[PDB]
Amino acid sequence: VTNVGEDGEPGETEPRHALSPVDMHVHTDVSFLLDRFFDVETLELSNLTGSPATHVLDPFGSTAQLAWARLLNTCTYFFSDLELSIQFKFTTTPSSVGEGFVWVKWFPVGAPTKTTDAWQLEGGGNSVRIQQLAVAGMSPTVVFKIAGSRSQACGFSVPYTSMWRVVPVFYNGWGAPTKEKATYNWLPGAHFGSILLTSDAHDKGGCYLRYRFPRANMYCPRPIPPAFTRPADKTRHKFPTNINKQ
Amino acid sequence: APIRVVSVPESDSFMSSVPDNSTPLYPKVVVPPRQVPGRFTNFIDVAKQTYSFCSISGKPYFEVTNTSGDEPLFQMDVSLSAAELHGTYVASLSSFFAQYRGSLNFNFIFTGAAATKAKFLVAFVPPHSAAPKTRDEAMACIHAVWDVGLNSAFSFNVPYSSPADFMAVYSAEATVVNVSGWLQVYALTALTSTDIAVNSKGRVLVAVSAGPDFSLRHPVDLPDKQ
Amino acid sequence: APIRVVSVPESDSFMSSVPDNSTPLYPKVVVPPRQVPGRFTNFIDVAKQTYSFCSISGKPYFEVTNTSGDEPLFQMDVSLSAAELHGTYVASLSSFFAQYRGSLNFNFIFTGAAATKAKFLVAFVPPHSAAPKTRDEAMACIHAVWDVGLNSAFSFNVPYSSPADFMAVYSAEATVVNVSGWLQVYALTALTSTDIAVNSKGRVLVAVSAGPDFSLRHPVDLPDKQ
Amino acid sequence: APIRVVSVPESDSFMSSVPDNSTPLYPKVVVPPRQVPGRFTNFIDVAKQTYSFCSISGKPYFEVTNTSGDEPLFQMDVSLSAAELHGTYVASLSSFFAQYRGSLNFNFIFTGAAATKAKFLVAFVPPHSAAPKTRDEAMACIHAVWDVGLNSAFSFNVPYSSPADFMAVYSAEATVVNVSGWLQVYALTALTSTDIAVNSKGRVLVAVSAGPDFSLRHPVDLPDKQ
Amino acid sequence: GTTYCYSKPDGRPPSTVSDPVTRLGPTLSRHYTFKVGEWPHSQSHGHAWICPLPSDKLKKMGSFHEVVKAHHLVKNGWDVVVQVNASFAHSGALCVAAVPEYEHTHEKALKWSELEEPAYTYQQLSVFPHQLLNLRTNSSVHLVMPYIGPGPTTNLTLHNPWTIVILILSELTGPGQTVPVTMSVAPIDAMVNGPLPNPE
Repeated sequence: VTNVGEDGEPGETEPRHALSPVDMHVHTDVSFLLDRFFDVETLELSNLTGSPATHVLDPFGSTAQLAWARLLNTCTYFFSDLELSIQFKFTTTPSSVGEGFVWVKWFPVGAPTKTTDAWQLEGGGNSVRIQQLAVAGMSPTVVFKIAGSRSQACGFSVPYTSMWRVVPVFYNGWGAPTKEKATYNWLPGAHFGSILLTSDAHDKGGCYLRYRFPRANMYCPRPIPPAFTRPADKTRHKFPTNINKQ
Repeated sequence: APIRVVSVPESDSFMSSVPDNSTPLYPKVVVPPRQVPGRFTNFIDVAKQTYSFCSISGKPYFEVTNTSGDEPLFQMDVSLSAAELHGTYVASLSSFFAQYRGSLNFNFIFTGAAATKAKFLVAFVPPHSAAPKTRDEAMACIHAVWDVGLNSAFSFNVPYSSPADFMAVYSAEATVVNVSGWLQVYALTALTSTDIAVNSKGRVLVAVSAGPDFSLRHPVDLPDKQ
Repeated sequence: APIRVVSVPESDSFMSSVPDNSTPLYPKVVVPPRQVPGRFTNFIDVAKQTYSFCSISGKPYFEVTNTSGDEPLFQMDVSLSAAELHGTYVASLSSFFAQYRGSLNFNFIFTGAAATKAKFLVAFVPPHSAAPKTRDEAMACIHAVWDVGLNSAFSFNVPYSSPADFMAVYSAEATVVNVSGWLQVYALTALTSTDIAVNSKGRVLVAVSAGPDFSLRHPVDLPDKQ
Repeated sequence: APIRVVSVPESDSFMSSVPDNSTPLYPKVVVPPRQVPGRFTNFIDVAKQTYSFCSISGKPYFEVTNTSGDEPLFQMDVSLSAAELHGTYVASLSSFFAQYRGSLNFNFIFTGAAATKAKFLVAFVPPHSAAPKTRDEAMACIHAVWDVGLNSAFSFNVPYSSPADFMAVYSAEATVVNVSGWLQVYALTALTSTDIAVNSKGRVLVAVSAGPDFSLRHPVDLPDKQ
Repeated sequence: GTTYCYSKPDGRPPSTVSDPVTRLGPTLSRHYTFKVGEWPHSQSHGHAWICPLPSDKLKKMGSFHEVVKAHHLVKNGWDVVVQVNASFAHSGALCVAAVPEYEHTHEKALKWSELEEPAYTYQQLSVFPHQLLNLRTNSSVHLVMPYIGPGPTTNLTLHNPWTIVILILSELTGPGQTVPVTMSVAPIDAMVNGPLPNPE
């Protein structure tokens, strides 16, 4: 009704002159936001010996009070590639480790996983045994030493290996014919694969896993959960900040 | 033949957001065609093409009754940290960033019965000593008269007015880049009905959208919950 | 003049499959011409242009006798981890990879004498509660009628039917990307012969080839034997 | 494939002023248009287009009285470290550099009343045994006669005369590149007034500007205060 | 007014099935009409009727039901019209949305039920394809949805991509009687795969 300004008639609104651009919406770009390293997960090393289990790279159903957790939960289907940074931080005395090789093995979505120490290295009496699936071969094996290491880390890029054209972040159905409470929001292979960290350190320290998601694509936006509580009616939340009145 | 190279002091460090990729170890994987509808590339677009309902006292609406007048029915300070903007998409998306720029579009939807009618005065009050308490006070400001029964829905744009090019997403004790004023809605007339025993009150749903000039910059990490 | 360089943190690491070569220390070796027939460049080609025999109870065939009917003579679940696909080239090649896509071609060769005849019904049954027990049950599915004595050999294609673009090579407790159903062969009629004392049974050899649309991706390392 | 590289000995060092940038970690920030008047790009321009007042005994001027003659009213040695150049822009800007080149422009402004008059002789005396004590001595040098009452303001250029292409900003015990001589101002006549009881003295403000050929080189760090 | 959810439906056959696909014509996958429930004065904002499509009502989808029942996979969209029967003295408003991969349902999986949405959800349900059903202006919502899912087709027994959420934003006030919520569902561009055995 009437539309634009200053007569005050019913339905009439005053003039507004829209602002000019400046930032160009570059920062709200989906793939820009996800192409950075995020500290998601922290994990323990397995001993060289025994029958270790692989850790699945699935950052999807998180509750973590971190920016990547909510963000990954903003869409229904997701596709992206992956980059990893694995670091190693001592939890004991750094002089406990004189060599400290760490074998990292990455497995594509669908890879077989049973391993037991099976590859023997021999030298002057004593010997060392590594896992059947830690050896360098078909899938990537990375070996880094923690001892004098200036960064006690490694890192590499890996692609989207799932069989699904897109990863369902939410799934209204079951991933298996038997409908068990377990297979509910499920679907097999909705992830990035799995890794196996193995080392004579294992005690002595842990890791720090960071994910970077290059080439991200999101489908079907979903509600974004709050992050903070609701302040009192008619008030404003007040947070500590850079700006703030001294 | 070996190239003379000098190692920078920041040498073996991490730096999380480097503009460069790591070395690939599992080449040549061709990915299946992903048809699938509804891909979005920028969060600002879904913020602009979509509306959420505000949280007025925990409900997505304010009420007019057959007894109203003077006092403001809805009042919220213009800051993304405002309470009534709590459950919204725009407010929630904002927590990922440090600064915002632009307008917010609010649209009120009167859901009182067809046999019901009322008129509202909605005002945008700029920063001031203390917020008006009655409508005769606020009506000196930018305002619009909404006569339901002409249009059941009404859109009002809260403008961006500030000496700074961007304002803060995360508010705190009032600063010059913290708050931009208040949005208030008054009842120009109380609810009238065909039978006050059947319809004594009507609810106005209030929804928010990012305005056409709205923008967000500076991605930030989540601080301790509060 | 020395170039400013920054050492990445993953610096002195190994990474087994880097897409790059090591430094050469024994240059200029010209290798003799290698004529030699039968070079192959891709394993999928030899899998498609070649057939292997299945392992039905340890033999490369199933039998029809003069007493048969109802019950299935051959049954195998559609998964490369199936038992009857055990000694085959396609199954064995598959263990090097994580995922597969496409169809399998099965061809049955009746080796019963020329004085012998029988008819078979071969069906592809999709995933279901539990696999048919008689042919009148299975015949509701995709099936073909093979009358020996028309052609002594018969090719049947097990299709690829799944919501996923690839399925798993390494099966396990039934999942939606583990199994694709069952392949069954029934006797439409029992073996007839010119003299039942001379020929009482006939054997059908069953061979598998990779279908035209078959493919394998994701090379994987061998796990503990089982 | 890995490139043969040789690490220079000055390898992991700092070197504060390297002509190169560090690695960026927070890309793509478009900065708001900064209109704002009065941007300056080179300090020498503001030094040349601007004047400051000297510090003659703590005041920005020297005085002539009805009793003057002979003796110099103002005397300063030509060095940026001179006392009377103390509070000035040119002197202060100079402390950021090691060497200077060029002339200085001094302009005297007579602020005595309109009913007042006097004449000055301003001389540039080159390095010498010891500085003239009377004007008949200095008048043998480069000098100008300023008759107030012709022009109330008078500009005089102290030239650059030296065998070196630049001289030192930071002076010390007299060297050949430390000092360039003296600037003196004498009273050719004492102040005359319409009534000596009302106006007995008049003040000449003295201001300095960088000359057209003035320049500064070699940025230097601030030493201990003195 | 018709709202298309994400895009218009297509009749393209699934990229991942090399077996014969049967296109059910309109006269085969017909249309079915249900009463969703009754909206009462006592129920409060946030309350929602959750209607995954179809799975608890597949057995009442006559023709379509018979065909789907006999095959393993199905690709298809839906054409739904939700209505409400209220007088012009009733006040209130719903938000009826079409949600891909809706979940909450505490594994009462694929059953039409009623729940209480959690605030940030009812506030933001409008972020999904939807339409408001304000009792002072309209009585219907019309949504048309394309096939959607992680793969080119699914098994409706184990997965219901689309689920219709009818949510109360403004409570029912006015005349004491309830307002019945009604819904017509019509499978669209249905394609079926791999026939199952005879049921003996």
